[PDB]
Amino acid sequence: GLLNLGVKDIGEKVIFDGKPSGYLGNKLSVSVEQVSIAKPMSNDGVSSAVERKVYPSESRQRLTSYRGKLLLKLKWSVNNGEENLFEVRDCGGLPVMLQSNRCHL
Amino acid sequence: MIVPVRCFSCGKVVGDKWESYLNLLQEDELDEGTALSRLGLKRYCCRRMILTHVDLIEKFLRYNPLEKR
Amino acid sequence: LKYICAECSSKLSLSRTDAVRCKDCGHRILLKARTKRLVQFEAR
Ligand SMILES: [Zn+2]
Ligand SMILES: [Zn+2]
Repeated sequence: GLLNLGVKDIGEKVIFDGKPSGYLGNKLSVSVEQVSIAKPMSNDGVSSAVERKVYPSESRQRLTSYRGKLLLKLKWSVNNGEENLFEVRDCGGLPVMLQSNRCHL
Repeated sequence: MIVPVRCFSCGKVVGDKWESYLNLLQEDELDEGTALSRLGLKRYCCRRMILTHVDLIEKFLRYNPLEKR
Repeated sequence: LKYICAECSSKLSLSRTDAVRCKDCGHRILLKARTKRLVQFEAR
């Protein structure tokens, strides 16, 4: 996908901390290697269990947006692979568009 | 939407002829002109009313808020 | 019995300090039902 190619070609952004470690202490290399958008779903409050399915008719009637969750896994890399800390972080509801592959129609 | 009761130009009642026109088209292999002639629509003002009707009411009725889908 | 759910079309009613949601499903949109009331018109 274009999103995956974009995060792959973004590269890794690196920072240092002062903890005497030739340059400055340990190294942090934060990057993203997977961006995934899911079809819109409704939590129905806090019930959860099997998530409900939202539809554009519901979005239009509610006068809200029709958005699906956006997922990113951060490659928290310390000292160039010495210790990697993967973690999937949600980034709010990305407005998805109708009749697309990430839509319920 | 639903078939107009009266022809606009003159005033002839064509609201009782849409179902008859559809039956004449479906059951018998009648052309539109022959069906309109059999229905009794001689003027083209009356003929157009039933010949060019769309009947969007059937499409509108598929969205019923008072019955489970 | 003055409301209709917007997804399962089941008639219901609401009260004070009552959740605005269907009693048969989780939908939170309730169309108001049309009741019997005189509405004078003109055939013009
Ligand atoms: Zn006429
Ligand atoms: Zn319901």
